[PDB]
Amino acid sequence: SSCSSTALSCSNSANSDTCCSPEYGLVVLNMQWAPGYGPDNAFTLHGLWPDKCSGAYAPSGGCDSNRASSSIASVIKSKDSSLYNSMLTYWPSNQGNNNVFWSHEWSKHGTCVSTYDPDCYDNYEEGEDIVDYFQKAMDLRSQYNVYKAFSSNGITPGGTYTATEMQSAIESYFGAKAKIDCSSGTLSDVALYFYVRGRDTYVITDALSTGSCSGDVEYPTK
Repeated sequence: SSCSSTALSCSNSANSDTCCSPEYGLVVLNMQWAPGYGPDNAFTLHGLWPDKCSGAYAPSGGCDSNRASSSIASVIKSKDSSLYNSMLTYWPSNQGNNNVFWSHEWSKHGTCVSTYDPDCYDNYEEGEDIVDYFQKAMDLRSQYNVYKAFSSNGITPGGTYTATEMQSAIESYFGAKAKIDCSSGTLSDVALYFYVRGRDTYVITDALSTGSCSGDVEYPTK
């Protein structure tokens, strides 16, 4: 009875049961501002990537080949219609091929979250782990609203802002530095770094890099 909840990944208190404390203890939530994809008032998801505590990446081919998949859109569609519909809105592939995008994120990163290993479920049915993972990430993109962090500090779409004011809004709103990346001086992605308390309560921590945005950054309308 229990999954030891004060356990914090990357600390002297992580319990060795990889079903109750993630093996890749440092996780980054990568969200992007792609014009033409998702709501006007929201960053959409790129992925939830588990990393080593030193920030080193996990195996580039994922961590469970037997669990890799190139059919993630029909697996989610059949296990959960609502989760499939939310993903079309909040996790669109900015390259017009959702199934290849979601299959890559599941295979390379999803297999590396040990709390969703099938041996952790006391009564497992196929596809349980996949839905837990896509749902945990969607929830985090919702709960960590970067668009609200910027607007509340007067940074809205369709303006030129300084990278410096952008970091203060993320820093003051969430209490941690994020990795803000630009492409040709236009904002493109924002990533938030985390630690896990117990099985899956994310605790934010400072990004291990402030990112490529520097100077005046354009924040376009979607």
